Amino acid sequence: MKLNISYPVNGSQKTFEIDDEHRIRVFFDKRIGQEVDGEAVGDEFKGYVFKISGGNDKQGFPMKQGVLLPTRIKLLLTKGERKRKSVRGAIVGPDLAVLALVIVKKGEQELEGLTDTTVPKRLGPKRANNIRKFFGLSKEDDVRDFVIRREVTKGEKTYTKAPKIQRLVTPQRLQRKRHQRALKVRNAQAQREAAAEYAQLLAKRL
Amino acid sequence: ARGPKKHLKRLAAPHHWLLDKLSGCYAPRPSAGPHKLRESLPLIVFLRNRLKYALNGREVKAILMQRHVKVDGKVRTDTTYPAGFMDVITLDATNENFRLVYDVKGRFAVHRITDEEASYKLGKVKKVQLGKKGVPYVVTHDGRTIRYPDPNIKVNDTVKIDLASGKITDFIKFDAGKLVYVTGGRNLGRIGTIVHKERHDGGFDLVHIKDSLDNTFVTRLNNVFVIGEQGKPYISLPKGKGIK
Amino acid sequence: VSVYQVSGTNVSRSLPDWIAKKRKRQLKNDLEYQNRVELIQDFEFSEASNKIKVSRDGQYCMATGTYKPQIHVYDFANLSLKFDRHTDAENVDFTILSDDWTKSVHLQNDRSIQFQNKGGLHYTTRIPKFGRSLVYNKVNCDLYVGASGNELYRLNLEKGRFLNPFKLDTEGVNHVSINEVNGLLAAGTETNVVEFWDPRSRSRVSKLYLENNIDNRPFQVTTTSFRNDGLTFACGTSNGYSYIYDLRTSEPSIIKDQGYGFDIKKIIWLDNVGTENKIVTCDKRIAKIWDRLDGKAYASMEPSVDINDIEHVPGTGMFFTANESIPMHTYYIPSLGPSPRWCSFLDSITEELEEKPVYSNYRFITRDDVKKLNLTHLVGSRVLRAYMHGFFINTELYDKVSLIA
Amino acid sequence: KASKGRKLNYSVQDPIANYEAPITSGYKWS
Amino acid sequence: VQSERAFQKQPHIFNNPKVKTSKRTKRWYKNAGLGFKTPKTAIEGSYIDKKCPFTGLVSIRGKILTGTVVSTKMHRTIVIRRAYLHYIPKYNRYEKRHKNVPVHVSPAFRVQVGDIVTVGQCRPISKTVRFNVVKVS
Amino acid sequence: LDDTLFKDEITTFLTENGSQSIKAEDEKVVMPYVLRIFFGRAQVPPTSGQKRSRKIAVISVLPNFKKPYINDFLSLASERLDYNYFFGNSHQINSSKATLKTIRRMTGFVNIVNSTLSVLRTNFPLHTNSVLQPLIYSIAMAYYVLDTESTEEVHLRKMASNLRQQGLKCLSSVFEFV
Amino acid sequence: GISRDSRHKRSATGAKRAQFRKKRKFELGRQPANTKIGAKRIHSVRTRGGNKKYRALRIETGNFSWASEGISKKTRIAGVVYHPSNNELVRTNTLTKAAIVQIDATPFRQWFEAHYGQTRAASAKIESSVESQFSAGRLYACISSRPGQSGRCDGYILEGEELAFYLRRL
RNA sequence: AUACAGUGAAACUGCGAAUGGCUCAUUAAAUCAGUUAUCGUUUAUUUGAUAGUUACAUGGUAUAACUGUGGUAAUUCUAGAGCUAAUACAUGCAAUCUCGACCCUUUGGAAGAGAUGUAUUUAUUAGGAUGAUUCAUAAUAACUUUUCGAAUCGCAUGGCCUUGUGCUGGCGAUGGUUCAUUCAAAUUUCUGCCCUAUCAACUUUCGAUGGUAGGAUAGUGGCCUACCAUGGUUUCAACGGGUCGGGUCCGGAGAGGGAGCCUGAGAAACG
Ligand SMILES: [Mg+2]
Ligand SMILES: [Mg+2]
Ligand SMILES: [Mg+2]
Repeated sequence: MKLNISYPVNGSQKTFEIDDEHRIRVFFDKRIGQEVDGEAVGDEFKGYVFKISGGNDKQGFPMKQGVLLPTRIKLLLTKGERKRKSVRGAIVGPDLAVLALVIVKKGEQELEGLTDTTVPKRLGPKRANNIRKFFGLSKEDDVRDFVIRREVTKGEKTYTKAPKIQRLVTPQRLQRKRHQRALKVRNAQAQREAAAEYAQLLAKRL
Repeated sequence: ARGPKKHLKRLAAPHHWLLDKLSGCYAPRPSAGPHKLRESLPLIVFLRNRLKYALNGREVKAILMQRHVKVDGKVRTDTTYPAGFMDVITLDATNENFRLVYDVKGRFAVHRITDEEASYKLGKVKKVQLGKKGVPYVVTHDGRTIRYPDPNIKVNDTVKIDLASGKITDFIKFDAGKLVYVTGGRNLGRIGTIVHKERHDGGFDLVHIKDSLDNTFVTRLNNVFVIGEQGKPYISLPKGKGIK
Repeated sequence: VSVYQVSGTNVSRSLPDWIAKKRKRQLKNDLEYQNRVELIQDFEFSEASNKIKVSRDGQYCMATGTYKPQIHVYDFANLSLKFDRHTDAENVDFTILSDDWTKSVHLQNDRSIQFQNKGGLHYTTRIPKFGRSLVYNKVNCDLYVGASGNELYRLNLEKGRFLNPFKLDTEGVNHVSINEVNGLLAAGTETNVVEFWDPRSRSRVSKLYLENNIDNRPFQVTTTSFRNDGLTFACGTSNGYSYIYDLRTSEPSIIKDQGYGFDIKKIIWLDNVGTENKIVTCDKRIAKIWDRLDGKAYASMEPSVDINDIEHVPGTGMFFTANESIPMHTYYIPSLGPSPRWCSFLDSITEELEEKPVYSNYRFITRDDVKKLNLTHLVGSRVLRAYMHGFFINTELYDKVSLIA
Repeated sequence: KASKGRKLNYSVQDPIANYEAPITSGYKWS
Repeated sequence: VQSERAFQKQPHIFNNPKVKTSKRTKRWYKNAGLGFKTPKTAIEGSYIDKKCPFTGLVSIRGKILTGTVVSTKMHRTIVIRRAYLHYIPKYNRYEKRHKNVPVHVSPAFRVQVGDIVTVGQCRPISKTVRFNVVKVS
Repeated sequence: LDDTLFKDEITTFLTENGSQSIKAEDEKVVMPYVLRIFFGRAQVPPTSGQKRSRKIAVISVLPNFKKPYINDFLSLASERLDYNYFFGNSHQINSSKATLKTIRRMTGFVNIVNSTLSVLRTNFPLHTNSVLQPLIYSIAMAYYVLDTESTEEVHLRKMASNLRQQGLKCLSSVFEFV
Repeated sequence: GISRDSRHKRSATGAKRAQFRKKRKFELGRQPANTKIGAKRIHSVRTRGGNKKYRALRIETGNFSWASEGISKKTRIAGVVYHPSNNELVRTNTLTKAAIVQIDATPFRQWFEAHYGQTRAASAKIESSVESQFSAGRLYACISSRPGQSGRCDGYILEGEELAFYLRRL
């Protein structure tokens, strides 16, 4: 079966075709969430540890956690209403076309396509506190200087694009909060004045 | 139907709008608002079929959102906003002030008024009651809930509301000899003086009204709107002074 | 012996389940949430579950709910909910006439018998007085309904005819049960007597008077059950005492005390599993397994929430229990027998299972009952091992003091 | 009295007629 | 009066067992209006009737009708008969028609067969009772 | 500790004669923690109906305790207050102690006592060191701050007037019950 | 599938009215809630409009009010003892309005001994039957809030003619 | 435009999809026409009133579009990785008013005394409006898996100064608690042109009539359950039989079969 391996720390991923049945056997009878030792799989994976994460069978039906069968079943899967759809059992078996794995720990030798390479994070922080956490900025430092900027070159033109910071403290928000509080105070004063005038009207009438 | 209606077929519309039959298949449905559906004149009809300033719905819509209209001193932007009895419509650009009062025929009259009288309106105090925190209030016929009213005010009285501030400048008690306007029944649009109010406990009261000509008629109390003291109406009346 | 909780809430008895749902979002990160295995999807009711039974064919199960009163039917071949069906009033008891789930009869609490066919509610009929239990005689197609009043109603499915109701000497029938081998019906009256009836005729073959020496208190027969051997017979009492009778002799062969003073809710005969001499006597709080000959305790199931019904999948070591909890519990005692065919790999994960384990072994006594028995002087002694608000005494020593007292 | 079924009615009821058929074998013991 | 499984009391009226000022249990009553006098037996009675128009949670509003009592067998409720004349145009003549209206009657009224009673409308008290006996003569 | 289960847990765990109540042999070890756990809840601001409900609950569970335990709880309230010097000397205030912080702690203490009196009423256990002499010292603080402080310290003065109003009310109550 | 339509009933004259229309939503009724003593379990119901209803499927605690002293305390419910409509509700510990239940007497005893300093005398005097109930440890109270609808089971401790009548009925 | 800033595919949020249209099989007070009430109820929206009781602004307890790796014959089929946001989802914070000595000044200052959300449920106390209330409203004691009481956005940059970007701010939008108003909905009072006795009994034969308690309801109500009383209509025609409504408009009913569920203010939804 094909093994779709992923290294999340680098963000890399690659597929290895397997024809020998014996590493496939050490994969057998395991369950999603268990761990296996790479060396049994092959000397290249010696020292690695793989966590199984899913896969698809020869008819294209995915695998689901929690079901203790090696055979397909029609299960009432959600995303309120839930369809009844086919799903492969969670037990690895010979009927699996592709098995997905996540590398928990690195072994001795480096894989060509997964450990050696990296894929940078596509997007960076946008909320102010997330920027602070990313750069560990102190409260006195302003995030406005440390915003991630990405360069865009179209022909001979070049410009830097940066995201809009959300939940940033600006004079406008202070102004708005001040306005809300002042509005509340003004309303209370207006009601008090009306009540006093009403009492005076009744006093005149009496 | 299984829910609210949102259309109004032309023939089913209130007759007093005078909508052209050959115009089309529907008519403007007044949106929910201060005045009931059958007793209301949407701004679209008033601007288009009555004043003729706009030639179609689109032009009325443009007029409204230019913020040239003020209903009861406030700018409104809904084409089917339901203007009704004693509602002040102000067009500052043309410098026109209109008060919606029925004529003798029973249809809303295009009644121009000066500014100083346009500053205020009248409201029949349908309900009087204590609100939360023991704050007395009055419900007028156009929906405006006025708090801290004058104690003497009771049901069926009239209150003169200053449009700018929304407060009661003065009021008129319901009593014999008072000048009254009919807002319902077959005598709609007639003006007269109260003579006797027949009281039928738990039933619909009746009021006897004598016009200037000394003709007399009887109308249900719900349809009576005190407008002032005899010979001294607090508003300008349309032409004819509600006779016949 | 080893008892594993395959499914069921694993929180403290004091902690209710609904907060665990609220904790669920917070604890999504926790690894155990991924690792936990649910055997049947949605194997759970909104608030509580009342009764649970397994179809004879062995692939389908049916259950009843509290609100909205509903009727799940689970498909073992797919480990999933097949269909949920609402009802008018909450269920008190039912049976599955057919070998599959298709054909069933449900005695609700509003005095109405509802006949559920595969498509939907077929027909609803009403018995004259409130019902308490319901049994079906396969031989005559005559459905027998216990009632609050003395008379025990008879409904004939073949003829579609109410027939002449049996008349009992006493009022109130708590459970009814039909011996398969012989057709003997046993009716559990409110008073401490069980009246036996012949179905082919309409007569009273005899009435057995239950006698408990330990406690002078009045007690009600709450459950009955005939073993497949066609000779032995079990009784429950409202005092938490389970009797095993050989029908021929009037004397109780064995009397076992559950010791919590709670009414016995069901008796199940574990003859099919192999090593036939075992029996389950299920209480509000505990379901004990013990051997019919010696009276020695074999295993105990101590769920964190009240038990309303317990069911044993035939030929296997599995047990379902309808509880007052949101989920219905599933237990698996490997020693009894193999895991069911549909749970073929349940053995594989035995080590990952919870493996829950004194409380069944001893007899529980309240503080007040200690005063009644004048055992206050032993409070703090190694004889009285205090738990919760009461004290535990050896069953033998309890029998001794009670007679003296 | 008879209302609400409190008096037992022994008429045929069509929907439940022939709901299940009796087994011809009978009791296993003779 | 406590002739039933449940204790009949005017809801939310409280008699303080600690104080015990007066033997007379507190009793609440209201005037129905329309110039209709509340009888003194209702004021000083001891019955408990949730549907009594003078001591119960019911309001008289709507039509007021009159009729002649025809039957009183039902408990606290009676059957009145109203008669009128219907005009047949084909014969240009009139024929006497009747309709039976059941009504509720409070125990504070004593009503016999044949007397003339004025009833008032009230909220639906039962499958067919929509009125309340309010004056007997 | 959980906010959602707190009300139910109190009525099930601490109610006298309750099924899950602590056993007599185990009262000594457990109750010190229970007093500390409930003490924190007593420092919630009662800004909302539910929070008001919570504050009444913590004071409403007190009578379930035995009298020696109740005395301990009052001691925990007064541990933070420093009063021994005052009665040690000729009833004189230290100017250093005269701060807003002390008054704020003082108002917290007096507020606990007024709540506790209302629940326990005549059963309230009164001890000179645990309750009374902190209470008197707090009123003693109030007069000192009000006379000594100048007018510009309006907020500190108001915290003083509040302390006096509660303090004198507290004395009026404590005589009345006991 | 419960309905409140008046069409399926017979007319006053006895005519069997015919089916006019299929069942509608604005004539809905839902399955009853058999409140029982046990760990608090409540299921919410989305009713007509934005309003919401709570079904007290199970509950063990409730606010009970001593009217004579005008006090309210939260107490545990021991069990249902008598229910005016039916007794098979009394048997299964079913909780519903007008039910007579036994509540723990602890907090009221504590409040009494605190407020009056007794286990002056004239005010402390209480009905003999209530005092006997205190000595027993449980008090008879009547549930005054609809468990099915609001979701709470508050009520009041019996007293006076209430107490005499119900004790007789017991 | 060194946080973004013009325009903007994609996606997440919000609002709407119960209007409109089309066919007439059914049914003779069933709908329906007029007429009456809701002191017996729910109501998106509009309109008008209405909440002083870490903060120079919290978390991922977070994912979409998107980057990349695959399975399958295969779909508006799919699993494994990697991101990132809110009006999405969670969490959350030094004032006013009375009585007012001193009667000091007689508007006035003022020692001191006090008092201080909303919502659910129950218990208890007080009681301007209608013919009439256990109405409106207020108070006390507790209760709540219990709320709500701006961590929001556009445009503009004024007034002060104690020059810190210190304090104080203009016009709007979107929200939110309760009441009223409007659009509605649901029940409901009375009146209402066929032939009929060769249709004289009908209901009570799984509520018929009524009381009381409960359950359900948005509520009244046999609407449904328990117990109890034996009633209710009819020769003035009950019961039964035969023969779309009203005035293009207004109403009524209906769109694989039957059973069950789902959201929403409104549907047993043409989903
Ligand atoms: Mg919508
Ligand atoms: Mg608004
Ligand atoms: Mg009722």
